[PDB]
Amino acid sequence: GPATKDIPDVAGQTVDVAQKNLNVYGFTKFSQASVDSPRPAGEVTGTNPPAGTTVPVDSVIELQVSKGNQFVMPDLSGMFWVDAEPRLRALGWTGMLDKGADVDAGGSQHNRVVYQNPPAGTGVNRDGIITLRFGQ
Repeated sequence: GPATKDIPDVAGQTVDVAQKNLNVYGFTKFSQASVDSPRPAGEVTGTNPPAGTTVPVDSVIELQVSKGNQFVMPDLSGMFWVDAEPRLRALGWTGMLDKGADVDAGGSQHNRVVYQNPPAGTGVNRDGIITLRFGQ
């Protein structure tokens, strides 16, 4: 039989689906590698060689899996800066806390974080960088 087959680009679906799809046209060997991208973790942005590349049918194809670089941030909204610091280290956060504006309220009124641009439960980059506004 033929020992070479041209690979289609399976950039657009899930890596599993892409690997399965190529396997249907190939029966080749596949391996996956995750690279940082805005694409959510699991989506494949493609293969190293472009569509139309003839490869040996017994060779291995490398699927570039895009990792969003993001993780679901746990809940910690509505806290003070003095509560934040222990929480940040407990959470092992490496990034910077970007404080935008402070809202007039006062310690007596409880200077808590009121609004943050990236909410808890939303995916935040590996650096965990969140910009927020809290009481002054």
